[PDB]
Amino acid sequence: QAVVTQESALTTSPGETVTLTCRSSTGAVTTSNYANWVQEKPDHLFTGLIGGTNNRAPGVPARFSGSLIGDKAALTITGGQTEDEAIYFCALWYSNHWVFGGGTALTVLGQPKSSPSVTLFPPSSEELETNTATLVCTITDFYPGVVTVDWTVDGTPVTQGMETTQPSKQSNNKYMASSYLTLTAAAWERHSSYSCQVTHEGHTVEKSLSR
Amino acid sequence: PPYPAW
Amino acid sequence: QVQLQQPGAELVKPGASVKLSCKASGYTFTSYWMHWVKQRPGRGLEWIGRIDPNSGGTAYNEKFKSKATLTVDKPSSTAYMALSSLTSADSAVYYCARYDYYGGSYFDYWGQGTTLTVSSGGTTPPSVYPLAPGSSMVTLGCLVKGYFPEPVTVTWNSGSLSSGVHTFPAVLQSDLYTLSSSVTVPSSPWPSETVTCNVAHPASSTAVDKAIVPR
Repeated sequence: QAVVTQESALTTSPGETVTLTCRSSTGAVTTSNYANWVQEKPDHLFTGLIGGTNNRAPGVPARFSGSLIGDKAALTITGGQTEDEAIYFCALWYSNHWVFGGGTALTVLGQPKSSPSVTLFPPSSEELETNTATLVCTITDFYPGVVTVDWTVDGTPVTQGMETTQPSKQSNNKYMASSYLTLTAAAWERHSSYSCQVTHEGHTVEKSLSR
Repeated sequence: PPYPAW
Repeated sequence: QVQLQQPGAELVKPGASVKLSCKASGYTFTSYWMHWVKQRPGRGLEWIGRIDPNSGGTAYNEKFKSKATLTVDKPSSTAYMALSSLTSADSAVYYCARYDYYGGSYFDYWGQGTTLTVSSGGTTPPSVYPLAPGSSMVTLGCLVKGYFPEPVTVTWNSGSLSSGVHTFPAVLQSDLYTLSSSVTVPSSPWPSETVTCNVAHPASSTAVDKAIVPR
């Protein structure tokens, strides 16, 4: 009945004020929508921060506050902290049921951005003996944590038989991900070139090989 | 906006 | 410290029911409401319903009115949600979250959720493949392919490998799972001394040791 929509992703720096918003589609977000804000951290770490538009949950740092900016509800992080790098959900009440938003991935640069270390692995002889071949693209140490993977066979963009893992946070605070290109053993034998391209903020890193 | 006894 | 513990995973068959538990502790169980949320990646979160420990009085999201059943047990202090005619569309992560309504008003505490996987698929052992490099720091891998169900454990050199190590989350390819691990090591130790990938898959009670060499 209401699609709640939040900003895709935002990026701030340690020490700044960042604002996340929340659009309701029935109309202007009011005080009877009792907007709730929820913080999501790795390993399913769900914490409530603000409820009833501007009521901070007990124990929540003071740098977090909820409010209303125009016809929407908004979350304001004053002096954003490196630990606030998390995903934030919006929750609006609608007369007898809550509806959630998509969530906003927040990045507070906690360290210098690094491009990913890409590595492409041809299929192993072991696998090809089963009539199928898998190409593996390990992608590590990139920050902030979002990248797009683009595959190709013989210089052409491929298509299908592809799977990419969602970013995953490492211990040094950067992110990792892997992507897979599944072929029939013969399809890998038909083609010659193979490259895994990984875009990380308008900047591309690629690894190509040849059978 | 509500529904019970809270 | 307020906490809510829920099973991490449950495998159940299509057309059956499951009873998910959410143990509460660290406060008075009857003074806070308990809500349940459904999550499927790409679909955000979905509010299912709410319950109150005292009345047992519920408020169900109309879409889950006959699919879910919230219930609680005072002595054990745990909330329950029973899903009834289970199908592939009920596979998701189910969270319980506490909400205060008399002295504040908001969602505060959340359990880690139970990933429910509703399938009839038989156990499937993973096929493990050695990932040898593409030619000052070389990257090696191990491909754990097409196993079901979750979940499968990967270690390196028997635990001898600590860092450089990266076990990626699993992806779903054709109703079967796939993941892999990586280990970056100075180019001084490889091939020289070798690395040993150790995969284990509980459901099929299978462990596969693999040394990565330069073929």
